[PDB]
Amino acid sequence: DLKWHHHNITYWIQNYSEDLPRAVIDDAFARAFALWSAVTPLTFTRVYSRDADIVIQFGVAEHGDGYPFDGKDGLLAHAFPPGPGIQGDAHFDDDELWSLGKGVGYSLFLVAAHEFGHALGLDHSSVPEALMYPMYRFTEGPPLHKDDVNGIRHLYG
Ligand SMILES: CC(C)ON([C@@H](C(=O)N=O)C(C)C)S(=O)(=O)c1ccc(-c2ccccc2)cc1
Ligand SMILES: [Ca+2]
Ligand SMILES: [Ca+2]
Ligand SMILES: [Ca+2]
Ligand SMILES: [Zn+2]
Ligand SMILES: [Zn+2]
Repeated sequence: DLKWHHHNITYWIQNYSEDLPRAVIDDAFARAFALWSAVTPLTFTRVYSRDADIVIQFGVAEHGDGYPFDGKDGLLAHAFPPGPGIQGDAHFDDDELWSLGKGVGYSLFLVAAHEFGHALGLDHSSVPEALMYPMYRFTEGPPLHKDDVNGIRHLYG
C-alpha cells in the first residue's frame, strides 16, 4: 500500500542486536519514531505482540523473507511499505556494528529513521541532505529536510 490507513501505528522489537544495550536500542528506535510523529498525524506505540504493524528484527544473511543481507557494510537495512504481515516491517543487518554513529559503526538512530520512512511509504529522495536519500552519511544535526516532510505530508497531510 501507499500509506497506512490508520494513524495509531504499533511496533514490536522482535529481537536485539548484542552490539548495544537493550535500553539504548529501545531509545534509538523511540527517537527515530519521534522524528516522524512530530511531522505527521501518526503515533507510534511499542507493543509486545506479533500483531504489531511494524515488526523490527535484527538478522544476518537470509533471514526469512527472501531478501538476504550481505555481511559487513553494503546493505544496512530494509523496510517494507505499509500493509499487512511483512508489510511495514523493518529489518537491520546485524553483520553491521550498530552504534550511535559518531565513531565506529552505523548510527542505529539514523538508519532506523530512514527505514521507518520506508515503512510509512516513502521512497528514496533525490535531495542529498534529506533523510530518505539512498546513501548513509553520519550527521549530528537535524536529519529531516523539506523534501522528507513534503513527502510524508503528501501521504498523510
Ligand atoms: C544502496 C541502497 C539502495 O540500499 N539500501 C537499501 C535501502 O535503501 N534500505 O532502506 C535498499 C537495498 C532497499 S541500503 O541497505 O544499502 C541503505 C542505504 C542508505 C541508508 C540510509 C540510512 C540513514 C540515512 C540515509 C540513508 C539505509 C540503507
Ligand atoms: Ca551489510
Ligand atoms: Ca507488518
Ligand atoms: Ca552487529
Ligand atoms: Zn528482511
Ligand atoms: Zn532506503
